[PDB]
Amino acid sequence: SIRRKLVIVGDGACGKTCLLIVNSKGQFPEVYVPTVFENYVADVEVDGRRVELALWDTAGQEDYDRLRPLSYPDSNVVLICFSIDLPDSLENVQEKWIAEVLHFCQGVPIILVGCKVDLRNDPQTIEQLRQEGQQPVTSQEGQSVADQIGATGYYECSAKTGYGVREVFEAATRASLM
Amino acid sequence: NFLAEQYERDRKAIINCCFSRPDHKTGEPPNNYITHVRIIEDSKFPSSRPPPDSKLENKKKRLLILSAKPNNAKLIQIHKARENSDGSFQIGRTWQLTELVRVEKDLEISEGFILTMSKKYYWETNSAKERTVFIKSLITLYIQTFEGHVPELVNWDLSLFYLDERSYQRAVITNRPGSVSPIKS
Ligand SMILES: Nc1nc2c(ncn2[C@@H]2O[C@H](COP(=O)(O)OP(=O)(O)NP(=O)(O)O)[C@@H](O)[C@H]2O)c(=O)[nH]1
Ligand SMILES: [Mg+2]
Repeated sequence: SIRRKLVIVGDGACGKTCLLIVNSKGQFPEVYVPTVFENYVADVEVDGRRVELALWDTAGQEDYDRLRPLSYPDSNVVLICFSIDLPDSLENVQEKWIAEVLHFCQGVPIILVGCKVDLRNDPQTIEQLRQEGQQPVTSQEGQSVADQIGATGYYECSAKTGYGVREVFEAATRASLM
Repeated sequence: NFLAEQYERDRKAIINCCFSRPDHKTGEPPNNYITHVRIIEDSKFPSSRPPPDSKLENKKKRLLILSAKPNNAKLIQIHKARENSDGSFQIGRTWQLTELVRVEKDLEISEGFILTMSKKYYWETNSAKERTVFIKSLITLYIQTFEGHVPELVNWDLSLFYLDERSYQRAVITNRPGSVSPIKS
């Protein structure tokens, strides 16, 4: 097989780790446990090619920024995430994340990932965002920023239900091969 | 308060597998947990601030946990642990608080600090706030355990430990005739 490296970044608690957990095996973690930095290796199968996909999980919390630059190195693909129940997280995608990825991963395929799609139509989520004077991120908005940042793909998923999770990694694995 | 939750979670876990049930090896009762802190160790630079380019593969995620012997509450120990899957912890190296001879604050990294026992150990806390809480704990502990004495303190604002130049000078273990060996040649 071919060894490829995937790096995943994005706002703290937007769902990066759960994305990895649910994909590589299962069991959706309910309690939030901030990541400092952690590496995983999953063997993905896409288009007949078997790949040893190294997954470099990073920290979304501001208090751990320090270490991130250490995960970026020899990446074959970068996944920038945001949470669809937090419009602000999408703002940061273009107001922070692209810039950072562009600096440490010059010339590496990007995949914008909207997480927690299961919340898009959650009436409670919706009502709460009303107080903040806003609403769940929409597919249009996602695609838009995806295009603005020059992402080579935009996908949505829900680690909670598993929806779209596999597609995210097949896309990432495929992008890692180009 | 994600740190607070983390601490509580870690606490509960740590006491459940290392300070709750009597030792499986021998019926010997377990130590009493006092506190802990998560740390980041660099294998290539274990005793000094590592350079900005030290690769992530060199970093090790560990914990420092403090406990007292069941019998004597003045016999505290420092344990270096590793968290394994399933959420359990595995205790490795162990030191006696008595060995703590120096505590230094790193002036560049807000999470860095160096402890001196037999050797010199550089470690970083996960966050600036965590170093401050831990070191406050460690020094207060030592002070409570050793009749008001303190290890050599470097670069810390003494008021952090409710001390001042005067009190510190009187308490430092370096302030004893045979305590500091001379250089040579
Ligand atoms: N409803 C829903 N909740 C999710 C989903 N993915 C993660 N969460 C929840 O949101 C929180 C954050 O998950 P986490 O994977 O730790 O995100 P993270 O961005 O990797 N965290 P960090 O930046 O701190 O490393 C957890 O409470 C988790 O249960 C999802 O698809 N749907
Ligand atoms: Mg995480």
